[PDB]
Amino acid sequence: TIWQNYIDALFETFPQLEISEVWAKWDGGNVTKDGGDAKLTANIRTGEHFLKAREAHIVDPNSDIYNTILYPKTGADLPCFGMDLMKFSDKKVIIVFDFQHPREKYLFSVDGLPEDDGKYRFFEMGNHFSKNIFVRYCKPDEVDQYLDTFKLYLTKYKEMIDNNKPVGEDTTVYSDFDTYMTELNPVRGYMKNKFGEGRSEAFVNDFLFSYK
Ligand SMILES: C=CC1=C(C)/C(=C/c2[nH]c(/C=C3N=C(/C=C4\NC(=O)C(C)=C4C=C)C(C)=C\3CCC(=O)O)c(CCC(=O)O)c2C)NC1=O
Repeated sequence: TIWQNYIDALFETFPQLEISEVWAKWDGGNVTKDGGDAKLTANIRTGEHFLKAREAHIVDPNSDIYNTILYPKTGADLPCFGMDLMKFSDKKVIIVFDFQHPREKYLFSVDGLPEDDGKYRFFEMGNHFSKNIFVRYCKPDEVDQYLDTFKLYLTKYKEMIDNNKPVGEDTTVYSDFDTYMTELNPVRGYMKNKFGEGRSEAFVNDFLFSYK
C-alpha cells in the first residue's frame, strides 16, 4: 500500500494500540476468477488511554483508501485524531487528517501547526474539524512529502494524550460527532456500489460511526 509509512508512523507513536477484533474482511467490486477485485479490512484496536481506534482499509485495482479514527478515553475534553487517506486513481490522491473535537461547533486549534481556513466539498469547517485541518491533493508517488507533517500532528496528539491520561469510558461523549460524520458523508454510497446495501449500512453505522 502507498500508505504504509503513514500507518507505521501512527502505530510507532501509539504502540499500545493492538488489534482486538477483525470486524470485517470482505470481497466486493467486480468478480473475476480470483473473486472480488475490491477488498475491505476493518479492524478495531484498543490500548492504554483510548476507547478504540477503528481502521478501515479498502483496496481495488485503482484505489487505496485508509480511513482511521482514534477515540481517546473521556474525561479530558480531548479531540479524536482522524484521517482519510484516499487514492482514487493512478493520478489522483487526497490526504486529509485532523484533530476532530467531539463538542459540536467548538473551534479547536494547536499553536504552531499549519492553518487552513479553506472550504471543502463535504463537511462543515470548524465543526468537528479544527483550524489546523490538513488537506492536500497530490499524486500517488508524492504522498510521503507530507509524512513529516503527519508525524508532527501525531507528536502533538501524543503530548495531549500523555499529559492528560484520560480514564473515562463514556461513549456518549462521541454521539454528536458520530452522528455528524454519518450524515455528511460520501462513504455510504461508494460502499453500497462495491459491497451491497446491507454491508454498506452496517459498515457505516456499526463500524465507522458506531457511537451514535
Ligand atoms: C472508506 C471509504 C471512503 C470514501 C468512499 C470516501 C470518499 C470521499 N471523501 C471525501 C472528502 C473528505 N473526507 C474528509 C474527512 C474524513 N472523512 C471521514 O470519513 C473521516 C474519518 C475523515 C477524517 C479526517 C474531508 C474533510 C473531506 C473533504 C475534503 C475535500 O473535499 O477534498 C470526498 C470528496 C473528495 C473530492 O472530490 O475532493 C470523497 C469522494 N472517503 C472514505 O473514507
